[PDB]
Amino acid sequence: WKDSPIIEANGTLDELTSFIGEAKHYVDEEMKGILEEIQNDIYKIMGEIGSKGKIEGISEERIKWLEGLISRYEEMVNLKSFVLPGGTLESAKLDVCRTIARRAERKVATVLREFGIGKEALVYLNRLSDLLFLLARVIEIE
Amino acid sequence: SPIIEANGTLDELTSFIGEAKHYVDEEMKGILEEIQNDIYKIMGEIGSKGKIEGISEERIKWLEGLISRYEEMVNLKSFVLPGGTLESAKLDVCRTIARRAERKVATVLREFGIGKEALVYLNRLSDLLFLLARVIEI
Amino acid sequence: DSPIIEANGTLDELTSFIGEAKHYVDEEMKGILEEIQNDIYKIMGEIGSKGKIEGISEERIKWLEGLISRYEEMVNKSFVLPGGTLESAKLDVCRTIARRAERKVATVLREFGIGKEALVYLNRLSDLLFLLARVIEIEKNKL
Ligand SMILES: [Mg+2]
Ligand SMILES: [Mg+2]
Repeated sequence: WKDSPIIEANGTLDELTSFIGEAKHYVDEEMKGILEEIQNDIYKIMGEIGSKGKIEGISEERIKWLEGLISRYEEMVNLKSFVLPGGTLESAKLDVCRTIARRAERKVATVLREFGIGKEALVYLNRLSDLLFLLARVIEIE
Repeated sequence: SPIIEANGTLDELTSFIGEAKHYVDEEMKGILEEIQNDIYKIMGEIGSKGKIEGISEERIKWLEGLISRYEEMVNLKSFVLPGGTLESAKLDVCRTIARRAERKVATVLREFGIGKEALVYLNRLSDLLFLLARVIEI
Repeated sequence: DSPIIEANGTLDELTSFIGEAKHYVDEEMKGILEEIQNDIYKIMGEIGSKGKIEGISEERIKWLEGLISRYEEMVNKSFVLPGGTLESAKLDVCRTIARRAERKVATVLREFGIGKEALVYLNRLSDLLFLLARVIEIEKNKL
């Protein structure tokens, strides 16, 4: 039963990358590239969690990468306080991914809590939902 | 914990509805958008732990009105496999997430005493989503 | 009854996602997915009735294993990112939901003693969905 945090976390991360895998077919080339890099990061996070630390996880640089994109897109979005999900068919895909990332953050927080692993992964997922939110808004603007 | 899980699931619900609304007809799209508005109201109350006002009884009556309307259009409801059509499948997905949201809010109500109306709304919402899906297939 | 309620809710989510995904695959795969929906319907009946209603037969599991063996000859599985194509992405999504369902049913078997065959079916179902996703990508690459 002690592995539940591990199994639940990876199951949710798997759901996350699979939904991102679907969403990437609804965005432009640049955004698809960003989303595939994120799938790469999730792959690394799952490796660490699934191996209970035996396999290296993500770098701190991956967190800064997200933050850089967040700063960039934040500049393009005016209204961010009162918006309902899915302004467009395409942005709806990103909002769905956004909600899964938030659920993944929670599952990973638990893993860190009981195994001390996923420290960088937790912060990465926190920022990931922020970025997915902005990407959805940008798609609606563009 | 219950508060976080509930709003996370409600967020999931409105997001999936936000996706499904682009596959239904004009009338249903409007209905789904109003539902997103209601979910927003529900998330406000749960997320503020009661400080912010939630949905009104009128919203529940609104769903019930729609349920009554679509009920008279559906003959077969007992034995149906989800997704007869792409659009109805989208709604069936929303229906299952709504049912999950109902359970999460149920916990918030028992542990925080908030969300009584929201619980009823979500109960009726899944009934409506079921009917909308069957109507589309009809 | 939470395990029962939780399991059927997730199974309902599973067949609903499969019902959506079936509109994206070819005729042969669509038929396979609809048979899977039928199997999930049977699993839900057993769980929802706490055993009163008969569940799936061992033959259904054998059915999945047969399809798994088949596709195992076409897929050579590691180091692949989900959703190579929109179609395969839909299947990958179903695969993850199936894995969640498996866990929910495991709890039911544990606490109620029902769903033994269902647990194995769900375990194997995710393996099949994974192969179906890979096959779609492989066939697309060839062209
Ligand atoms: Mg944030
Ligand atoms: Mg009901």
